[PDB]
Amino acid sequence: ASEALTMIVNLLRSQRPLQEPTVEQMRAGLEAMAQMSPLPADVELTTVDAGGVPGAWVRVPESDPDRVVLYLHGGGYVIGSIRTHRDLAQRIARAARCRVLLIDYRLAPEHPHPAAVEDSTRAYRWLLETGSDPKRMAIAGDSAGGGLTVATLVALRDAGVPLPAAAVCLSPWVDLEGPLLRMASMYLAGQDPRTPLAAPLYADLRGLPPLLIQVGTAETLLDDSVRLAERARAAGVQVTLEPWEDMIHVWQAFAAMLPEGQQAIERIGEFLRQHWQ
Ligand SMILES: O=C(O)c1ccccc1C1c2ccc(O)cc2Oc2cc(O)ccc21
Ligand SMILES: O=C(O)c1ccccc1C1c2ccc(O)cc2Oc2cc(O)ccc21
Repeated sequence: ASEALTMIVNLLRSQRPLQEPTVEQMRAGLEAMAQMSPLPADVELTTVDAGGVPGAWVRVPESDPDRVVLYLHGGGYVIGSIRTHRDLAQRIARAARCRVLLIDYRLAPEHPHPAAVEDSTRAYRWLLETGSDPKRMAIAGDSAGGGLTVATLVALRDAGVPLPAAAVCLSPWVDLEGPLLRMASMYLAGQDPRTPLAAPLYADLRGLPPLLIQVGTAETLLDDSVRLAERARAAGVQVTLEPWEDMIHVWQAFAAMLPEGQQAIERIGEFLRQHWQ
């Protein structure tokens, strides 16, 4: 609805994806677009070994150090890094007044399912080991990271690990079968595309903590979020589904230039601070 949206949409077209790019071109591409994004000078970054998963603490002046979001970046389980999602991480840290742990979870096709879930559960387990309180923790992720957020909560529940206070899905990708089909292939490596921890639309969602789903009405993954909300609510999960009118896929990533992007992130901050008390 804002004019900034039309400017974002034109920019995404202007980066014409005509030739089908290799995985390496896609990684280097996304890594370059992210280095052009300025990181505010009050953002403190600390690299860490999160129990055998490489990670980075994102901290800002107003971060409460006892509140933690484990943030799982999207990129079709193929693309993305601790560098590509630092701006989203630093904005969630401000709005939610918390530390964010970004993790460099193993990517396909080099490391197929269930490697991503093994890394996300391990990093969560490591936060507990090192003194983080589940009632002051959340898991959040965008697109593939949004599906991995759900897969992680299921895998943790099934292993008897204490679940966090809340979770946040930004335009989650939870149905691997329906561009993203090829990234689905690379993640699955022959496995059934309704594998519960790969496609958590088929997972048992009972006992998950309060779940915020932010999705745009102008995105092909609208139905993933709607079906997720239905399955979660049928399983007795406290779901908040926010469909944002006319918003595109992970519009929150454009928060620097899109008022709806910064508004969505302030809402993420509110949801988290509400469930932390
Ligand atoms: O969607 C993608 O796979 C992709 C591919 C190349 C560059 C950037 C992206 C996007 C992207 C990658 C990772 C991620 O976690 C989120 C993400 O979000 C978007 C959103 C867009 O509207 C527009 C594009 C992307
Ligand atoms: O959330 C948990 O800590 C958890 C994790 C795995 C299995 C069961 C639980 C729950 C749980 C564990 C111990 C306990 O003393 C209370 C408890 O309560 C709940 C309540 C839920 O809504 C949903 C889940 C749990």
